[PDB]
Amino acid sequence: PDGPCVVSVQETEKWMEEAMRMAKEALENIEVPVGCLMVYNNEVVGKGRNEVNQTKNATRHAEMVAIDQVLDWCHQHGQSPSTVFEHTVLYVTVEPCIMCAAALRLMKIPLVVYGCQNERFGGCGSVLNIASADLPNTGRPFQCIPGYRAEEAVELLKTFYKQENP
Amino acid sequence: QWQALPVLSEQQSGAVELILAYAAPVLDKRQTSRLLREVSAVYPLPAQPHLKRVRPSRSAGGAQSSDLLLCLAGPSAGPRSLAELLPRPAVDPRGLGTPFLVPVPARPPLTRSQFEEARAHWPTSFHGQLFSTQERAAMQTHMERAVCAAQRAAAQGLRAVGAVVVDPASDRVLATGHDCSSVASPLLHAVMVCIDLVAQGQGEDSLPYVCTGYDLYVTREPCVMCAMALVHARIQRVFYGAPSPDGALGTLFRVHARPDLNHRFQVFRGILEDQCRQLDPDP
Ligand SMILES: [Zn+2]
Ligand SMILES: [Zn+2]
Repeated sequence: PDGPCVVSVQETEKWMEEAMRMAKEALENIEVPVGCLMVYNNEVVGKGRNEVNQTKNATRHAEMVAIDQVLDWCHQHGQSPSTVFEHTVLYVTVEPCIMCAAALRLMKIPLVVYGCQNERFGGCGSVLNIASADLPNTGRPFQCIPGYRAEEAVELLKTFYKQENP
Repeated sequence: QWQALPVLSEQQSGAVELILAYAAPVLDKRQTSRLLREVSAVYPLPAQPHLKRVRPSRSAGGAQSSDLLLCLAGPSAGPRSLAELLPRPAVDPRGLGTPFLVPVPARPPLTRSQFEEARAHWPTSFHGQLFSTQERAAMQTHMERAVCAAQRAAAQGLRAVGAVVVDPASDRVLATGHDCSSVASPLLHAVMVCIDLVAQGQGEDSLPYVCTGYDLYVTREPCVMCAMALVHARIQRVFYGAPSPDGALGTLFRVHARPDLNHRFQVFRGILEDQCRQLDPDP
């Protein structure tokens, strides 16, 4: 078993309650309400919410922001990215899209805790299962812990699309 | 001397679809050699080279006639006379009868299972050409530009993968980029770099779907991360040289041709392929 994964998994309630707070942050900022944390050894290493409309760029999903924050946190502390990502647990409101699933594979993340399903674009099962897929040249497959506080997380999407065009 | 071959949906790739065409019977079978010359010159049917142009008939009894494949049918497929369809004196039509409509298969059959299925509506051969020959030079100098960029990358010690983003309205190069993946920054594939270039070059009021309308030329086929990015960004067309082993626009996925994503776009493969075969693959 990974040592920094089991330690990070323990305060899962704590990391989600902040992951949710970040989705409420993105909601009231007219963003798709997804927020995530990346925990390396019971310490937040990158955070991130959806920044799509803000940057006028659509690749800036929450998960892709955080990956950049953790590559920074690697660079300031001069640690190689391989030895940090491979022991990092990602906490995200919503099953990662088909794109972010591929990034996490390439970063060799090992584990993801998500809330509610992702019917529109989900790459963890819903549309394609990129996470467990056999992609020999696209990083390392990773496993998922679905469902954590999904009801709260989905009532955030429902109240984003009946609000985008009534 | 390269061809650009569309990559179509999982479903749409294995079916035989038909289009309406006008044929006409040959009554004077000795004008056949002649009428073939005179007609397939006016209407050469470039989009459809798989279609033998004379269909033999047999009568229960053994009466051998033929019908000549004339031309494609207009959007209002009513009956059309010989004079309407065959201009003179390009075509001395004598020897032909009144023209009828006939379903003929729209695309060259790829498997033998489609071939026997197409043949049943109109004869066809086994074992097309899509663009103008000035647009074929448009894509020429753009793929070249992406190979020129790909090689720059390998020379420095980077994934030999290059990409340009062209606005087809003006054939203006909007972004040139190659893979920039480093140990500190592993997600800078050529395609991801080109998007972030595009996005920073746009005014205050701009949609976040930063690729709408634009073309993309990549040396080899995008990975999953890249391909989906082009979906979220709403690219219009994508031309690549050779496939990639984990490619998401042909090889292991076709994310451009799905109902489930909010967006769908054309993918062509083979542009300047012989060059790109030796470039590196995404990722
Ligand atoms: Zn995503
Ligand atoms: Zn890629």
